[PDB]
Amino acid sequence: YQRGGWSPGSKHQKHMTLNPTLYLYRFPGPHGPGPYTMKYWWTLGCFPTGMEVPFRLHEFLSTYQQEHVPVEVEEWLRCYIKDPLSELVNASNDFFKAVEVYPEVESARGYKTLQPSIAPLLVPMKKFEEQLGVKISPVGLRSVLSNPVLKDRFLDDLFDYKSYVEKGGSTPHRRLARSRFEGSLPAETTADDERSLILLLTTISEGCINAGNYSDAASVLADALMFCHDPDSQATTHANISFASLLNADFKGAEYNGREAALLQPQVKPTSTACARGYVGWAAAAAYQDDFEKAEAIVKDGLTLYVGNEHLEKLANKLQALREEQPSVYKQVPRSLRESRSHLPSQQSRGLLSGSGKGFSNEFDWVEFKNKLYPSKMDPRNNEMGSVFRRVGDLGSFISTSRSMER
Amino acid sequence: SAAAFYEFVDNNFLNNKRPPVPGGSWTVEVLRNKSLADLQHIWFLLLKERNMLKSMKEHYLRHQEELGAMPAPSRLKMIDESMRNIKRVVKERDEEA
Amino acid sequence: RGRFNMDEAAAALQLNPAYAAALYRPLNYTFHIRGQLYPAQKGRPSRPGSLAASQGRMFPLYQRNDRLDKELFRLNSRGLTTE
Amino acid sequence: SQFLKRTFVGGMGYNVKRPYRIEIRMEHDKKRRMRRRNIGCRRMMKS
Amino acid sequence: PPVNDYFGRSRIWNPIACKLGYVRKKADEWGWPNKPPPPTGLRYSQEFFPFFFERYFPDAEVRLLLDSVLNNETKRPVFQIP
Amino acid sequence: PKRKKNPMQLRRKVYGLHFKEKYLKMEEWYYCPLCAEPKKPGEWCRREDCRQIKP
Amino acid sequence: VDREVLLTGKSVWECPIHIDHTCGGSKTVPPHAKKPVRYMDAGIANVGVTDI
Amino acid sequence: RLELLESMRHPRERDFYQDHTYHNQWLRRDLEKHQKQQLAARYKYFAPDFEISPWIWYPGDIVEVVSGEGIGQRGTIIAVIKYKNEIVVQNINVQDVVIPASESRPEQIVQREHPISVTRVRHVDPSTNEICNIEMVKVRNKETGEMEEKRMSLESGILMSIPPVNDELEVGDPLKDTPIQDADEATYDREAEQAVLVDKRLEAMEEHFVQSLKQS
Amino acid sequence: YMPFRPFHGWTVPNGVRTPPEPTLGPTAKVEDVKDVQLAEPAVGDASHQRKLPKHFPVVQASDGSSLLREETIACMERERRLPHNMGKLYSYHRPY
Ligand SMILES: [Mg+2]
Ligand SMILES: [Zn+2]
Repeated sequence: YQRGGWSPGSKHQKHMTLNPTLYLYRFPGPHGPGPYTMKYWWTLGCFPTGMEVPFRLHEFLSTYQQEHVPVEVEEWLRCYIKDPLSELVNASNDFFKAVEVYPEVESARGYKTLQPSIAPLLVPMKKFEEQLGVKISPVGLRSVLSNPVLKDRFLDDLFDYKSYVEKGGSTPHRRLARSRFEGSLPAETTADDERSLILLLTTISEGCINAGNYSDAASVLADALMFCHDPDSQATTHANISFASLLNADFKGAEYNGREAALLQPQVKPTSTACARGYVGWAAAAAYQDDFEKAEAIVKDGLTLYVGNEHLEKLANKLQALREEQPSVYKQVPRSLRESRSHLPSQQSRGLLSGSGKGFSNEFDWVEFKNKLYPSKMDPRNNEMGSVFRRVGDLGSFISTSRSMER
Repeated sequence: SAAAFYEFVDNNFLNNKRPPVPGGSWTVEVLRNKSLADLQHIWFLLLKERNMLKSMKEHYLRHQEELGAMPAPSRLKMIDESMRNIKRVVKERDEEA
Repeated sequence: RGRFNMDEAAAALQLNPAYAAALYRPLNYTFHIRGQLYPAQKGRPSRPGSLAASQGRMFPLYQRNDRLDKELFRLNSRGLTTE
Repeated sequence: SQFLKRTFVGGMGYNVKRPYRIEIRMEHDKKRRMRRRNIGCRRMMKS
Repeated sequence: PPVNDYFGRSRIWNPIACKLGYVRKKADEWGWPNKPPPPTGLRYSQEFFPFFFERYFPDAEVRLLLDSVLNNETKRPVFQIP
Repeated sequence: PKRKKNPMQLRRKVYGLHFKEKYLKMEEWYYCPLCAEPKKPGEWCRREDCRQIKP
Repeated sequence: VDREVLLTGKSVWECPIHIDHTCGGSKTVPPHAKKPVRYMDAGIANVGVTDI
Repeated sequence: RLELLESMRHPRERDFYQDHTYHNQWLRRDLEKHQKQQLAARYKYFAPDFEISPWIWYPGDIVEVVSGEGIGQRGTIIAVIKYKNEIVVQNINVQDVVIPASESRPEQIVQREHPISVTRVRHVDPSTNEICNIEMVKVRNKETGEMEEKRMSLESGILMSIPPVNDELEVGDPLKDTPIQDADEATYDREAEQAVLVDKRLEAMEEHFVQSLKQS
Repeated sequence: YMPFRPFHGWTVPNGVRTPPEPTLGPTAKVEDVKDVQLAEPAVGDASHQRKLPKHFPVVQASDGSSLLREETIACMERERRLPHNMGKLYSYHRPY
């Protein structure tokens, strides 16, 4: 009897005749409310014993009092937003200064030197992104800053964009305002500021590819595509997006952007090779999807259009090297086996990050059903043995199955 | 009829408008100069208004997630003050009699 | 294609479709009979970010029918009055 | 766990009263469904 | 303490009456003890101020439940009655 | 008649092979040539490719 | 009201809520109650000193 | 993080009393000690007689900050939170007011003078332009019979009147506001209305007295 | 016209009306007025003793009568049960 403390929070044996306590299922310990009780605090609304008074004054203060604004004040709040042009100018100036003051990395002999972290650059680039509607990858920015030639390209393009915006204004803002006014009541060519912007975004994407973040490279190219209204710039951006999607194993988007760059051929300047690169990307996406005859047809059409550009020739030689062996093994690639084998390390990393593991993140731990997690039993897409749906019965309506022993 | 139920509901709530806050209430210095008939007339006016306001408050309490706080809540306080002033005047006259 | 319907069977047998459907469910769901209920299926008030939960809204068919309860289980006084 | 089961890692003994209390509790749950009572867990705190 | 701290569904009204109830009732009716008590006839007649005011200036809070008659043509509305 | 055990008596279990094989050990794995996911030889995926040609 | 006044800039002269400092205990005291008059209390406050 | 916690937990471990509770949660009971201390530390104006008397700080007075941050800085009283004993001085204690983002409005940040403590501020004599001790005095107006309270500086003897407070920006609806010319209608005849009341009271009293005589 | 005071740093446009800035009114000297009295001057007096403790709520009319003391108490109790100014309740235990 009573081989420990007397409080209910103690850890030893007690007895009712000497230390009678009321039924306390689960309550927080001596240090703090654990997660096992915060679960009840968030689901049931109070701790599972009912003896604790719910005191949520702090979260009330944090949410409701803060988000409360009188209507008479919110009517005028929107009338004092900062000027977008001045905000863009200030953000561009600050970002340019922060990029220019970035130190040059010293090249050591015998080992790779650690690049200086972009500590004072995440906030200016954040303001730049939130003012221009385009997100920049920090890994790509770090790689561009590490690369000496890419850093010079980025600095020159950012300076040109600054000067153009400060001397003429923001052409994307003008376009959006004119479109909104026309909707309330055509399309000009790509301006100099838009050209500088898409150029610096292409530099950022090239640095991001040199780093090895193909998803972020493709995202930067995608949000840069929204600023080009010229056929040459659009074809170049489509070829770049096709290459980035090929690297990121986005075969569908790669093929789409490649055929878009190919379709932009008649209205492009003859010197540009963006259409050839688009044909290359299209054929490469086909070959990755294992459509070898389709890739051969695409590369043949590309060669006939451009008589033998080096990229098209190398891709055709690779396709011919694959064709000199595919009939020697299987005469073709089976239909039920296409786009089944992994070829790139990007999808390997993606599978490592978001695959099904032994025990968790599989179809036996928890299932998702309309943004809600369910146990393995309550799986509406499966009626395997062990599911609750095998115990429904006839529901007193009609004999649905001819089964005699169960259901 | 439906006209007898339409006075239980606020017209501005039905028309999705902002219900303005009234001027003031019936003060004792003004209610002292009223006869008993006018006093009970304005008392029934206040009674109907208080019924409507309580119906509005109950509706907002039932739908507090969808609908926010009830607009212009000082009307309930004004009605209560007016009714209390009427009761004060009636009690004074009753004590004199 | 002509599967069994409770309403159709009740219309064929003249057995008060509501009462016929109540014949195939626990008595405490349709009558005022002693039966235990799960605390989860009972309604709960509204929270910040979620609407209110009502038992009548979440189980409309599992509601007690006072008419059927009185006409089947409760005794009428018109047959008992003897003046 | 093959080496562990070979070298007897863990309690060589096991619970003996469960294979009967399980069916007892299942019969009791049948009786509870008969009496129109909600089914409760056999071991809420002895776990 | 005699104060009932339970605010649930089985809240019980206390049948036991205390001295303070009578004291407050007298003070509210005829200003005890600053005013002399009215005679028994006036106290037990309809002309006593509480009954007179309850008859001529009624205080009943009958409010309509909008969830019954709002955007639905119904034959049986619902009211909240004292 | 048991008494409290010192920290050195507790760590003696780590010296044995039954403790290391249960807790301190890694897995031999490779990337599934079809799913590009980490995978141990002998166990496969729920997939019409990984069920016919199970890598 | 704190939030609304912070956002608007207006002034507040009376408390937005009635505070019952007795927590409902004054309703237990009879209505005709009043404190007695105490003579010759033990306090230096009635002197009106302003320098000690 | 609730869904992440419940995912990292195991399906075998069950937790009971998810929708109900063994103990009745409608018995009123006190909070924890630290929670009561949080309440007492936050809401200090709930204490009886917390408001400073007499009140001397009204919007429009020039005052200097005598202690704390921004010491020695002058300003003009903008607002007065009288029940909290707080003052909002102009361009003093300016802090950013974060406004959360709604559906159609982004998150905005605005500056506003926050309430300052009354004890750490002192008035400025308008004739001397220096800190002065001000006390409340009572003076009768030469043209108005009322006796109003002014604020006299003990140093120079300068009277500072109290400004009125009234805002007519909000108006009532004409559909439920009776006009003044109809509200101030004197329609009460005391002699005629008191007579019937007295008659009814007397009749009731006489009836009961006759019944008492009957039983006696 | 904006009904509230503009925030620190805002510049009101032309035509927009703003509530007036607070300022002191007229100012006179003490020797010009003849009848000057200090507020609550008598400290040694004994008539200023409270008839009710300092923590009691004020349930009375402005003139001092107690005709509606019970009505005021009932109104205060009803307001404590459910105030009219009560905004959106954050607790997980709401009446509806
Ligand atoms: Mg119970
Ligand atoms: Zn696989």
